[PDB]
Amino acid sequence: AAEFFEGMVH
Amino acid sequence: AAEFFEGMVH
Amino acid sequence: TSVVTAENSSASIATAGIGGPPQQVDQQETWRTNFYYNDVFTWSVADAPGSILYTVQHSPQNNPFTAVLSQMYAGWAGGMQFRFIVAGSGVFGGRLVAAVIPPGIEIGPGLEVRQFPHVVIDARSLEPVTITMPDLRPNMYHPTGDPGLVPTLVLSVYNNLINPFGGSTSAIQVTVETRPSEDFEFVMIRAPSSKTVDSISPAGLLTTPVLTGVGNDNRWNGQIVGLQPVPGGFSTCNRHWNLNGSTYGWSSPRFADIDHRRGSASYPGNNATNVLQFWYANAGSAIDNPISQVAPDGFPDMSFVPFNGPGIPAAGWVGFGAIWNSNSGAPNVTTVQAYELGFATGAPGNLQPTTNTSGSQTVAKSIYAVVTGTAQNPAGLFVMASGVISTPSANAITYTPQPDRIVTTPGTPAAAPVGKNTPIMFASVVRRTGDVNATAGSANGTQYGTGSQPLPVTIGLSLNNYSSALMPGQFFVWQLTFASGFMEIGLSVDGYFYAGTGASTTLIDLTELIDVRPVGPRPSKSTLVFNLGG
Amino acid sequence: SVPGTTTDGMDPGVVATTSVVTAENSSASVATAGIGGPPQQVDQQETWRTNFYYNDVFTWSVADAPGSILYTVQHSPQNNPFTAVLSQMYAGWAGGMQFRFIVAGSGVFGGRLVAAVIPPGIEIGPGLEVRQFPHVVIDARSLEPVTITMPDLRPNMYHPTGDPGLVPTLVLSVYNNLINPFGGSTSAIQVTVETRPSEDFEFVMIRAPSSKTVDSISPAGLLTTPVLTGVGNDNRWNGQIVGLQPVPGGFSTCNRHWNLNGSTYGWSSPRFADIDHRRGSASYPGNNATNVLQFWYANAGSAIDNPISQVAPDGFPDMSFVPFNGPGIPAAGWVGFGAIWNSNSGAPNVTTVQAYELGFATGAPGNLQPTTNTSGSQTVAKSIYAVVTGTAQNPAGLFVMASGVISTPSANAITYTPQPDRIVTTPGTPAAAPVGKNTPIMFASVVRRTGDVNATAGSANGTQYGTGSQPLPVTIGLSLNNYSSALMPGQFFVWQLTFASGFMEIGLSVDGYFYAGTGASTTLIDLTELIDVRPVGPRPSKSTLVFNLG
Amino acid sequence: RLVAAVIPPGIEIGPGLEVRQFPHVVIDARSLEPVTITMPDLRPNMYHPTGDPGLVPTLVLSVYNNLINPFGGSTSAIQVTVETRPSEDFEFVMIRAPSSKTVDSISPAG
Amino acid sequence: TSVVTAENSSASIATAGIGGPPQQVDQQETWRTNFYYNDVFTWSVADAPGSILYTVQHSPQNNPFTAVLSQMYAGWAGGMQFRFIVAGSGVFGGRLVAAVIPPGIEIGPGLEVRQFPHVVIDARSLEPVTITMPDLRPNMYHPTGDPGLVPTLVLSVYNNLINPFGGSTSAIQVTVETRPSEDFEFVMIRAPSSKTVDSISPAG
Amino acid sequence: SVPGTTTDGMDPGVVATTSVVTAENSSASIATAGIGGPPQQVDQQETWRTNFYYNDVFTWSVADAPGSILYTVQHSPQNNPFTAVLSQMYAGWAGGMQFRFIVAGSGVFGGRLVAAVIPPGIEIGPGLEVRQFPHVVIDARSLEPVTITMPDLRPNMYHPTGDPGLVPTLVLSVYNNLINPFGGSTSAIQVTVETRPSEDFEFVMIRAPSSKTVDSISPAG
Amino acid sequence: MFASVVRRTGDVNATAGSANGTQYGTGSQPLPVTIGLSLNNYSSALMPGQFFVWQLTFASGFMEIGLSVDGYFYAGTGASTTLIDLTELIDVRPVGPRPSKSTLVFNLG
Repeated sequence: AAEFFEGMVH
Repeated sequence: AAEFFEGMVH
Repeated sequence: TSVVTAENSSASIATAGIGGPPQQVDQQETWRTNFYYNDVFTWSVADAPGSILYTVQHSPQNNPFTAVLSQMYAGWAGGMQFRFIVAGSGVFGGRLVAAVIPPGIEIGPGLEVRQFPHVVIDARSLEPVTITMPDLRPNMYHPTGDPGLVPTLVLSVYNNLINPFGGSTSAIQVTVETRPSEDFEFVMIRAPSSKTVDSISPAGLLTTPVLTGVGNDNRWNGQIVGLQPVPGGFSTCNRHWNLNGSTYGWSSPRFADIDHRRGSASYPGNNATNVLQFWYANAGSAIDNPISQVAPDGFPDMSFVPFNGPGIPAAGWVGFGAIWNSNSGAPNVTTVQAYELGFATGAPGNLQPTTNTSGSQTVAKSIYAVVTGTAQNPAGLFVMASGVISTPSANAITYTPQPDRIVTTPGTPAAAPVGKNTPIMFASVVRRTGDVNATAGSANGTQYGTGSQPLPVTIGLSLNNYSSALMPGQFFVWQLTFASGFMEIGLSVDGYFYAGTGASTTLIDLTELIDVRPVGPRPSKSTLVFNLGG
Repeated sequence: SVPGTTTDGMDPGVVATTSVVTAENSSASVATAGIGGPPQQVDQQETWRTNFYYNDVFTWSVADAPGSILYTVQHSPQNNPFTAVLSQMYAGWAGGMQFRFIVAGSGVFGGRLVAAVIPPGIEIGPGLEVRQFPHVVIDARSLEPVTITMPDLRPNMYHPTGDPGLVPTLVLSVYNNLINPFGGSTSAIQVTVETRPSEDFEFVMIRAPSSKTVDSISPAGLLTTPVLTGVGNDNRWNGQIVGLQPVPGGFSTCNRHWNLNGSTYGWSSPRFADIDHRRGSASYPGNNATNVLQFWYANAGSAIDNPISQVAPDGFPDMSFVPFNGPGIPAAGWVGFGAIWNSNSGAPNVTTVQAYELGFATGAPGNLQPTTNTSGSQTVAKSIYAVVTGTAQNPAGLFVMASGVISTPSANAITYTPQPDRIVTTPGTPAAAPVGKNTPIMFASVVRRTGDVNATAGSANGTQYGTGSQPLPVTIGLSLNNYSSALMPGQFFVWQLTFASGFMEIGLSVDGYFYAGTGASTTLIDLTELIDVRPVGPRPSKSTLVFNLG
Repeated sequence: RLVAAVIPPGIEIGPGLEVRQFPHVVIDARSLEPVTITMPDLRPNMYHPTGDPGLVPTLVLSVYNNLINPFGGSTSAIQVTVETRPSEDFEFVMIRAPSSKTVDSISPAG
Repeated sequence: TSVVTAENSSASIATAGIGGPPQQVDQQETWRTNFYYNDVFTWSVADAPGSILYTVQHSPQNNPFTAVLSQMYAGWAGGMQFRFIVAGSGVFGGRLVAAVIPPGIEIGPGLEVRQFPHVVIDARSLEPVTITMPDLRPNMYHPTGDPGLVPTLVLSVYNNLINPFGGSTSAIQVTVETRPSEDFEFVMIRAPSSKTVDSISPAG
Repeated sequence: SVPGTTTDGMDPGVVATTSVVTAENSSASIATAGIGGPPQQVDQQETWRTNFYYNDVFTWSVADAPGSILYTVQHSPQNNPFTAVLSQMYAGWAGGMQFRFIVAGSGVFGGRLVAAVIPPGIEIGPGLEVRQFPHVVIDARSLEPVTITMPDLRPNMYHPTGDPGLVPTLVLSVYNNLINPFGGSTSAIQVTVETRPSEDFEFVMIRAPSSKTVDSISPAG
Repeated sequence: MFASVVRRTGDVNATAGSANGTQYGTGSQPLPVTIGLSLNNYSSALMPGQFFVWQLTFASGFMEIGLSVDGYFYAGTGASTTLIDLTELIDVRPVGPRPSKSTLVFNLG
């Protein structure tokens, strides 16, 4: 779940 | 043989 | 060379990860960096401001290379870029608008495209104009098979087209080209032999040899050599299939035989020597035909010609056949002759031609003398389905049948001229009895036999269903290329063929025809081109 | 780890390299193929090029002698489904491919197979010995898959899609015989082939989708599902095909036949229009011209108006004339409705419209004999019924409809018409020969008869079957397109018909004849429950086509 | 041998579906331990409502090669048993009253 | 003045070394830097869309100076640049497409030039339009006498020509000009009196 | 860890030795073939030397008594497809050969075979007792191939190409009867033989190919 | 021996497969074999008591033939008198010298 928002932020 | 690939790489 | 990305591209990449990693995403690929041809449409001088000229939905079929690559992937996401090229001239004037419409809004006459974010296209611009359509979707990806909601690109008229020079030219062609965006991708590879449900199209039924090679009509098995237009309209329903899986009449498309079993027989004259045999039966007694009970298979659909004595009647349907008795019957030896078939009424008294199928009666009167004449109540005919046309002298009478002579059933639709478009009728070279050697050379003009549609087409269309392949109100259009000219042909949803010749009655010869090419579904208000070599 | 009995989609198994996978081959393949531009579809993370996908299947029998080929492919992008999808939108390729084999056997069997890669210039034929090439031997008891890599060895810089040039070939044959120690009914196993592109495979030029090419497309599109269970006729009569019947020994029918190359076996352009002639004598026997039998004959060579060959008029039946005399009608043969017409801008005669029997006679107008050869013969026609007026002029002609029937006196059983001992032969033809267990096949249909008008497929005596060589949609699809490179001589293009309770495979050779694995039986196979047709590919003629009928 | 693959939504399941040209796993008839594969959630929604889930994938098992009995006779059949277990990311989300849309309005199993 | 090189130029130079060192390769030469006249063709009001108006194969005879220099060399390799000049008028309308076709594809009525990589040419454009044809060959070089397989440049009609004024004028002339690319070269000098087999022409 | 069900084209399997394979044989053979000059065609990385290639196949049934002869081969460079081509340009040869056997059976059969090398001067035929030579016994249930080597036991210093002289012979016989415990119609298996030159095979003296041709040596063509 | 279709004086039209029967005449050796045997010498190729063996393959089965020092041809068939068809022959491969008291394999299937 954290990787999804991390990728969209990055 | 080596000079041919060396020239194409360079 | 710069590549354009969409405004929603970062959210589009992340939410499509439910389909896995992206596939076919390489920005240096040659199928992705160049623009390629998609479609073409027409801008006319008679278009009011605010009218819609072009409408396309977001799909991977608006590109020749994403349509090939979609045969092996169950899913897509991303945007797509469009480009517009006006043919134009420096003496014209008028503008156009193009905008992307979000899902949930109607596309129709009340749409105000000029208050969306738009681009303006000039009627005399040389450089093309570009617009990008993003993927505005309520889903995570678009599965191939059931995509969902998509945006729509709409082209409308800003200011109407003006030609201050005067007549002749009144229409402009606009070409659309397409390359994908940077954020387009595929997901989830699949078998290419799987669901083969691709927009069924009536484009593969009319190819090249169909018209400059093999190919016949529904009345004769003769080579189609020329098309002839007829102004006013006509009606034919013998072997005529429309775009649904249905037809109105008998005679399935094969020229095999004409066979009936029950029907009365008689002959005039008190002597059984050198008479004309007369066989007649009413309509409604074709039990052996599984399609229609009106007539046996292969019966002609023209009317009778009232003649008497030893004179050969003009036109009509004559065929080589015989009579045969019932009760496991063998045909009689001494009666084989050419017989003239058709529809009449009031037999064996006053024989009159009739227009309608209902209330009529099939007849068969021999044109040449036969030594024996029977009078048995059970009788039938065994006639070859291919025949000729009788003539008194050789000459050149007219094309047969006339549009008024064709017998039609109740409930048949009629062909009508829409605008300058006029229904056409395919012709062929046939033999006659006034001159057996009907060489297409000297010694007067040759006889032309005219049917409705190419038998080949009927064969390839009777299997499939074309209900959603052509929207009603349009034609499926082909473009015929000659050596020193070109032409345009239509096909309605009702099974007829049209051309924009206007009110002319001149034959067009398919001798210097080279090839055909499909165009697509086009509206009937647009006039088909007639730029021939003359 | 997985315990050998389950395999992943990205798992090759064991790796078998014979002698042709070298580093200098790959280094010369990558560097030289840059003449087409930068490479396309090159990304070693995509799903289409990391997994193995289904290509083929074949069977291995106990009765297969050592040295017999079970599987062969040329080097092509058609051996993988996704490269076959992508090759319609590119115009050039280079690189190699990988082939994964899974044997579906048990640990009780015995026997070995052998695989090799052949250089481009060697002819693949009967004298090829693949065990004297560098090879690899695979046991029949193997559990894990075995992967063989075929490289790209080429004399040109790249392979154009319309003209690849010289390619290598992968051959898999029998090393030692298959052995089942229990015997009995189980005597065959199956091997499945998967494919995956190699790491050095690429495309170059983008081109347009569905562009035309200088080579030829595969002959799969002409034979679809409505051709058998619907529309589609014969070559001699316009009637729908109903069944399928083999012949023992073979035949030769050369009237409307087209080869794989674009060429015709003489006259009769393929359309059932008419029969017309302008020169030919007419006569009648007896001293009286009343209730007689007309007699027309002309030599072979008088057909000036035929644009193909001068030997016969257009649309003539290729039947030998059965001689008859008297009121007794002939058996079988070809009879059509017709009339007579005179020359020098002449109208047809009214008083003589009757059905005539058509054929070729020898020694007319004396003793008439049947003939098998068309060269040095004379076409003939004589009436079967009595007409009231005869003509005796030297210039005369015919006017006969192209659709015809059969004339029979008794019409209870008769015999399928025509027989192979009755079909005539033009000079310069190749004849059918049954290779393997495969036999020549002739399509059956229903044609009316003169003895009974109502020739319905049902009760009231058994029906009669007319036999024609190839379907008329098929002949149309070969009269224009040339297939010199679509199928190599020595093999055939095989389809796969699927019935409601079984399946059979039918072939099509370069000679235009159809083959089925019937063996020594003459039973009519009715095509009524047939549903769909799926093409297979090019299969060698020594292999046996399946005949699973319930 | 047998063959198993996961079919994405939007594809018709029936005869003529070619399983061996998907990413697949091959399982031998002589396997003694069980084999487990996982079907993930390939969906175009953000969750599946209970009344109306939407599009779902399908698991299909087919025949790779023919079953062979080298002895031959009357014994030609075997049996395969399927069992099920939730994966590590299966969950429910929004609680509701059981006196809402009942179990007789969702599926006609009862 | 900028000179354009081909996309495949580095592989084209190296594989032509089987013919020896490159000859006549000097980028400041006046026969190489300027465009010169090649040919002319006609665009008519009676041409249907999709019709082919111009077709040329890759050859050292589509330039007046590489044709003179090919009398003393047995071999060539490299690309070539084309330019199109429409005579035109401001009262006309219609577009054209030009694309390079790879070897192995037919040139005929079924060719869809508008789905290749192309350029668009207007009927009233004043500045010329330029397209480059690379040397896409299955050989190492092209020997003079028997070259092999070459690409082909095809000009077609996008939208048909329109004259709204009326009669008289119904045809436009288009002029083609050519200069070679940066990667073009010759190899293997030969006697100029040798094989004199040059396209025999009924012009003299 | 590759299994035994897949065999590679360079793989010999289990090497089965016999007392006729000695080191002094090899040293004497090389040192006495040195009178033809340096050895020719002895590059060890060539493809024609490293791989096995097909020679023959024979059948073993249950009705064959012990002592029955199933396969014989005489020592020659005509047993390999590539040393027969290379003999057209040389006038002498010396050295040995390796023979690889693959038995196509299952784990339910029984029975054994026997192989031995016969020195020159001994008549090969029925009544030749193989089990009283130095021999190797091979089971019918073997999965990997078995390779034995036939050395060069000659009374000359090299073999001239037209006239080689006396050569040894490899004979394979039946040790025990083949057994099928089920019984029925399935009573036969097949064995395949392949060949490869050994490490000391060489040619010596080059000559013109337009000398004594290939039609004067053997009547094979 | 080697069989051949030879015409007869009672019916000169008769060929192979005719309805009146097929006439055969036999010879000991094929003509290219005896032409090649008179140009070369093969003393150092076969000991007395050996055969030179060829393998002949067919569409279904395969058989072996052998050549003695005396110039005769042999096949291991026992006491059968049936003609071998030799129509569907595919390939011929040499084998080499073998002992004369060894059965040549003969199975057509």
